[PDB]
Amino acid sequence: MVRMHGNGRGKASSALPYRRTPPAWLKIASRNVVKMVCKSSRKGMMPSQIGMELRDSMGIAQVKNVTGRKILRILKHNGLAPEIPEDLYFLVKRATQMRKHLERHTTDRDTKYRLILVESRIHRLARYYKRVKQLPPTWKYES
Amino acid sequence: DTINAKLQLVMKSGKYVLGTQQALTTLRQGRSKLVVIANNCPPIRRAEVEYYCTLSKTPIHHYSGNNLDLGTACGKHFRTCVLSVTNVGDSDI
Amino acid sequence: AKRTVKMGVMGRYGTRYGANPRKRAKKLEVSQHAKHFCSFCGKFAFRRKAVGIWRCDGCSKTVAGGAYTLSTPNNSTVRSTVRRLREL
RNA sequence: CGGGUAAACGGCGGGAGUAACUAUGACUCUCUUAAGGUAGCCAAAUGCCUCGUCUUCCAAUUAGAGACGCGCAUGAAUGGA
RNA sequence: GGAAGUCGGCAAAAUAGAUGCGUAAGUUCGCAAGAAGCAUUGGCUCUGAGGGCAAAAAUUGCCAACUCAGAACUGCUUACGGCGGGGAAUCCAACUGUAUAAUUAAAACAUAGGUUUGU
RNA sequence: CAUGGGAUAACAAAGGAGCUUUUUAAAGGUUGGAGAUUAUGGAGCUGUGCGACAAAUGCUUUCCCAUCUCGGUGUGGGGUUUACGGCCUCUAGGAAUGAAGGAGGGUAGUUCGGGGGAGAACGUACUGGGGCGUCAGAGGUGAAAUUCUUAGACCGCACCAAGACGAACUACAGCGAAGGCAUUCUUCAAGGAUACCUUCCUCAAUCAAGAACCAAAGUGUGGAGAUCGAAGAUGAUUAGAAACCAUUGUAGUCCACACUGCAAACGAUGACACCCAUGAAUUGGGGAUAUCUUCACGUUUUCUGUUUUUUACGCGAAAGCUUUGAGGUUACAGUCUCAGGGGGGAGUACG
RNA sequence: UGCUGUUGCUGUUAAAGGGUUCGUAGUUGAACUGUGGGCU
RNA sequence: UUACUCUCGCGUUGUUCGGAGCGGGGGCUCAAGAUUGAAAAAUGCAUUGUGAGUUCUGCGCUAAAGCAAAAACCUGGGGU
Ligand SMILES: [K+]
Ligand SMILES: [K+]
Ligand SMILES: [K+]
Ligand SMILES: [K+]
Ligand SMILES: [K+]
Ligand SMILES: [Mg+2]
Ligand SMILES: [Mg+2]
Ligand SMILES: [Mg+2]
Ligand SMILES: [Mg+2]
Ligand SMILES: [Mg+2]
Ligand SMILES: [Mg+2]
Ligand SMILES: [Mg+2]
Ligand SMILES: [Mg+2]
Ligand SMILES: [Mg+2]
Ligand SMILES: [Mg+2]
Ligand SMILES: [Mg+2]
Ligand SMILES: [Mg+2]
Ligand SMILES: [Mg+2]
Ligand SMILES: [Mg+2]
Ligand SMILES: [Mg+2]
Ligand SMILES: [Mg+2]
Ligand SMILES: [Mg+2]
Ligand SMILES: [Mg+2]
Ligand SMILES: [Mg+2]
Ligand SMILES: [Mg+2]
Ligand SMILES: [Mg+2]
Ligand SMILES: [Mg+2]
Ligand SMILES: [Mg+2]
Ligand SMILES: [Mg+2]
Ligand SMILES: [Mg+2]
Ligand SMILES: [Mg+2]
Ligand SMILES: [Mg+2]
Ligand SMILES: [Mg+2]
Ligand SMILES: [Mg+2]
Ligand SMILES: [Mg+2]
Ligand SMILES: [Mg+2]
Ligand SMILES: [Mg+2]
Ligand SMILES: [Mg+2]
Ligand SMILES: [Mg+2]
Ligand SMILES: [Mg+2]
Ligand SMILES: [Mg+2]
Ligand SMILES: [Mg+2]
Ligand code: NA
Ligand code: NA
Ligand code: NA
Ligand SMILES: [Zn+2]
Repeated sequence: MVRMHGNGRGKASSALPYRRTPPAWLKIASRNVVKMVCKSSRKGMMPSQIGMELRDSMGIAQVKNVTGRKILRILKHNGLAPEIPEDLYFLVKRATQMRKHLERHTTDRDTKYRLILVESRIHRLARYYKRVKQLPPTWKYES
Repeated sequence: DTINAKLQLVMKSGKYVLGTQQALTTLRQGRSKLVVIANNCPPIRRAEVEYYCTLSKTPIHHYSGNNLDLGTACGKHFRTCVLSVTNVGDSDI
Repeated sequence: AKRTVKMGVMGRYGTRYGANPRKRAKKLEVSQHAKHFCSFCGKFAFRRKAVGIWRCDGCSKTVAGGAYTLSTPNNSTVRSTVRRLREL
């Protein structure tokens, strides 16, 4: 979004605290936190969205600091991880919508240029996931 | 779209059936919970399906794409004109 | 392997009728023998029978339009104009 | 009477002077038309003089080919290459 | 001996099937191309490959019709019929086609392509 | 070739839920030597019980099934602890470096902007055309002439047609990878910045080969043809003028699809990363705390990202550059890549 | 002859940054598992 | 009929087919043949098995060229 494929140089991001201990006023047991994570997944939420629900309305700043494990690790233990990784899923969805737009507007050359960048990003990402065996070999992206 | 998100939840968690003939069988029984029809449906076939839904008081949704789009939205590689979901699991609708 | 470099279907003409006239006829020749998408049903099964006459293998439906293609570009504009005027 | 139109029929120039050897004239005057043949091509199925001049082909070629061009009388849909 | 004949290679001679290898300039990339050119071919006695139907059946029996390839031996007097000679260039017409029944088949006509006129 | 050392590195593997020990008891399944036959036992194989000790993650667990003031401490005060029940199930399941002022993804203001595509309309102006009036000139230049005009030019008013183009506001301002991009409304897919105690965990930087885009002029096929205008025509000027000036005018200039791949395509300055003095501004987002209107604007101070300007070290042959380097270099080493080697012949010849 | 430059050249104007991006070989690539202790 | 889940399956010499319903089990129907008999031995003259050819038939039905019509007959919708 910033550096690869473009000239952006933005710095906006979050900064985790030095003190990794949950506050005293938080009185939720670790078992119940794990239950809420798995419940939201069956409802259809992605790991990024799950962590924001707990942050916004439950007082849980970091799931790892309460339970000892990350959100995606919890889903893998319960057999709830997505078939393909989340960031690869969103990039494929974006490219599909670009291609559907382009089949009517054949002269939108700016969109055609952006489609080249997104598909290069997909192929780089797929190569990494195949090396660490998060994707099957011979997985291929089809335009 | 919101309808496509729910179809994916049903496709992985619930139970469904594809095709006009099998959907009508579920409507003759009482197992159907929702019927989805593509906009590319023959007018006489659509009128017959809607009549069955009215008699059995089954909610019906008019999909915004054709039978090609409906099949793709279910993860299939073929065309489907009518879809009937007998079991909805972990989904609102 | 590939059997010709430049002229695919015009190879039946040998060396006769000139490069540019062959080239111009090739674009329309390819179009009139391809399978076009059918809005009714959902298949790529529209084939031209005679000039301006198209029949669907799946639908078994007959449509009138286009000498060498199913829909002319001028027809697409006219449909949008008529729909807009009706909605007024 | 006054306008338009050449992928309508058709048409598309002469004289003398001039550069540090000579030759030739980039240059300069002069008479003249509706316009004065542009790009190309040639002794060509179109050149009278003519068996033109040079090269190649042969022991020997009024024949063939490649060049040159003041072209009796080449030349652009009377279509040129 | 080999076009010296003749206006002019007219007429005649010449090439020749099939199979393997090989094939230039030029080009509208389709061709040119059977370009050019080299080699083999008989008879006889054998060997291998290519199938159908029934009961690690990766096994057993029965059976039909032809083709191709390889080897040994043994011959030629090069021996029915039928069957392209080839190459380097110039002029004209783009090409298939038409056409003076009874002296002219062409560079003539037509053609696709291009332009103009009337409505 | 042998061998000692382990700081800096390289190769390979993995992608983290494909992840107890011991002690007793019981049950079955070498005979003198050489050649045969058999049996008793070791050892190990399972399934029973037994004793003893651990465990890096609590089985006096979890889960739903239900049914009903004192004491110790520090200096008379401070701070520390203290002053519905029962039941039946189920039960590999908490032990994993951290989240780069490196990359990717998410959510939000339904954010920001002459960014891109599509469709409807709007605005004056140039040209032309009729409708209403008028009458002798109008146009053009340094001065004139080609040119138009009593068959009514030029000029005046309201209109009609068609094709281009969006003045003033417009700025050392914004958006875009570059080429480029200014009227309004509706519509489609994008892009960057900011905010975050969201997710992930090395996925990165730069490049032969290969691919996509690329002003104007030019090419092909369809449209269109108002304005301007290569070629050409006609007036002038001039010794001459094929030119500069004037009146015209073909191809073009505009649109769709397909080619071409060149520019003083320039900041004449390759990409990524670090450090670096000062003062006023400016565009977008956010945080903290006197002005106007009825939520917007604006004040003061911080902050991240953008295009710049003025007056430091240092550098340079100089002109000049300077947080935006051409600085941090003979005190010569962060990483990758492109090009040059006196002037011509020449970006020519051949392939 | 530091006018072939690994040591060790130049590329704003002297000769010389590719029109702009994507991208495969290739070259290059962030931190972390580690202070031994006691005696005269 | 979770048949196409993540290389889906059936089929031709051949240019393709399927949730608008593939493949498998069981059936209905059409076309062309085969077999059993009557005719027919009472006739004719004095035998039943494979390969090659052969347009009836089946494989359902180039083009800016897309392949005559009517009589006669057949079936149905209504009504009686
Ligand atoms: K990170
Ligand atoms: K007027
Ligand atoms: K008037
Ligand atoms: K602000
Ligand atoms: K600000
Ligand atoms: Mg001439
Ligand atoms: Mg001549
Ligand atoms: Mg001779
Ligand atoms: Mg000659
Ligand atoms: Mg002419
Ligand atoms: Mg002539
Ligand atoms: Mg001889
Ligand atoms: Mg003689
Ligand atoms: Mg002869
Ligand atoms: Mg060749
Ligand atoms: Mg031969
Ligand atoms: Mg030849
Ligand atoms: Mg001819
Ligand atoms: Mg013929
Ligand atoms: Mg002929
Ligand atoms: Mg005759
Ligand atoms: Mg002719
Ligand atoms: Mg022609
Ligand atoms: Mg005047
Ligand atoms: Mg404006
Ligand atoms: Mg242009
Ligand atoms: Mg054009
Ligand atoms: Mg044109
Ligand atoms: Mg003009
Ligand atoms: Mg002019
Ligand atoms: Mg003059
Ligand atoms: Mg510049
Ligand atoms: Mg440059
Ligand atoms: Mg901004
Ligand atoms: Mg400054
Ligand atoms: Mg150095
Ligand atoms: Mg030295
Ligand atoms: Mg030097
Ligand atoms: Mg220079
Ligand atoms: Mg540059
Ligand atoms: Mg390191
Ligand atoms: Mg299937
Ligand atoms: Na003609
Ligand atoms: Na006017
Ligand atoms: Na014009
Ligand atoms: Zn159809």
